[PDB]
Amino acid sequence: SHMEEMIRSLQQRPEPTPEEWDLIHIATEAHRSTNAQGSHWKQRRKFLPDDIGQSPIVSMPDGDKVDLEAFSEFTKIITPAITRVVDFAKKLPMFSELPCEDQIILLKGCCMEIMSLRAAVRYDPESDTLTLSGEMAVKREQLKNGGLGVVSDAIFELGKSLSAFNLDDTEVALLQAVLLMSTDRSGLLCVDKIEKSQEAYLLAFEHYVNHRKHNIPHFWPKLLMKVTDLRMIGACHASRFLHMKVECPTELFPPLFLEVFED
Ligand SMILES: N[C@@H](Cc1cc(I)c(Oc2ccc(O)c(I)c2)c(I)c1)C(=O)O
Ligand SMILES: N[C@@H](Cc1cc(I)c(Oc2ccc(O)c(I)c2)c(I)c1)C(=O)O
Repeated sequence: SHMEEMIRSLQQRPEPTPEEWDLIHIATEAHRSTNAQGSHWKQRRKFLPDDIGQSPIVSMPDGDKVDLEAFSEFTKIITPAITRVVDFAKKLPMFSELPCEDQIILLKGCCMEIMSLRAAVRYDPESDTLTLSGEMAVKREQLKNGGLGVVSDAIFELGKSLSAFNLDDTEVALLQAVLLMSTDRSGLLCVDKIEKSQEAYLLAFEHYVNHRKHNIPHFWPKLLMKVTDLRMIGACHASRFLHMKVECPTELFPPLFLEVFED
């Protein structure tokens, strides 16, 4: 119609449908309500003491040793972080309608990818830090030494690169939904349904990116490459986590940390 054309005049690319907007809204709010500190993180966060995370002392196969005190500081806050990822997922109808067993497999599969993304989007260029759970600002050396090794470097590089993308809450939430609804896991019951849901999220996300009209070119494929980086981060972490368990006693690992990162 005449009105439709007028308002779509500076549009070419497909916008989200009404159905996709509903999808977008629900996921955005699911993320906002489960993202620690929300909009206030920069003010409310405290730096991890400079004297912590400078003392790698426990051996690892790749030679990047672990600072036990720093590892402990990190693991002490990881349970509420994992919990919020579970909280986010439960708020998406296409996730909550899956069998309980599939939900668990999907959460285990994407948990590090999502937490890494949530750290990365809170990279602060001025202090050169990530913020963990909206409350703990950490330097590259600290996060490296406290257990992550080269995974820290990868997350910092992702965070630095994401600054220019200027992602909003919706884009972060849709990335999380896409990571969550991956069928690259063993033992799933409802593979076709999960794939259909990821396809629905991907198309809604592509259309939202169109709606946003970012100033950087090739935004959509660029964002997809970032998903691939997040996958590599998740994989490197899973491998390193196996080594952590070989080296250190169970008592240093919070129960949920152990459960979610099971091989
Ligand atoms: N910042 C995120 C939560 C988040 C919390 C923590 I502790 C993180 O560090 C990790 C992760 C895995 C590990 O094995 C180790 I050792 C340290 C990261 I990366 C992210 C959020 O806002 O939800
Ligand atoms: N179900 C799929 C959906 C999906 C499919 C494709 I093709 C993607 O682009 C890729 C993938 C791997 C690469 O090496 C490169 I370069 C680009 C992405 I990002 C996601 C998934 O969850 O990955």
